[PDB]
Amino acid sequence: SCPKNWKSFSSNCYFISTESASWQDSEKDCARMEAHLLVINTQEEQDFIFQNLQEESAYFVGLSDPEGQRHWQWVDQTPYNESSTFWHPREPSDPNERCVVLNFRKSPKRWGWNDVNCLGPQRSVCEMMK
Ligand SMILES: [Ca+2]
Ligand SMILES: [Ca+2]
Repeated sequence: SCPKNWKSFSSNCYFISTESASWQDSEKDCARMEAHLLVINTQEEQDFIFQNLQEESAYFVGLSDPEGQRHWQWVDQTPYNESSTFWHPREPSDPNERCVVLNFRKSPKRWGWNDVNCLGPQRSVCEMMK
């Protein structure tokens, strides 16, 4: 049911970016395709998308702290559940890193979340509801 070049999971469709852009330009691009940036709700959704990423690249996610107050918000305005997050050790790390990416670290090997700069172009993941 999903369009061309979109992975399928549950009742949604997910696009794994190859081009890089800023966080807002990435959300605008997901909106052009009638979607939003990735909003991770269940661990089954999280492990599915880790499986489909370049381990050597970071991927933008619809979680941001626009004020720097460490008040993380999903773009679909669903509640942020602190205890069920996938942060790497020591992250979040910088109040000026206000945008969340998925990235694979090498020692020890782990998939997780990391806060990075928002203007610095990265890859992205769009979530489209079907
Ligand atoms: Ca989701
Ligand atoms: Ca960081």
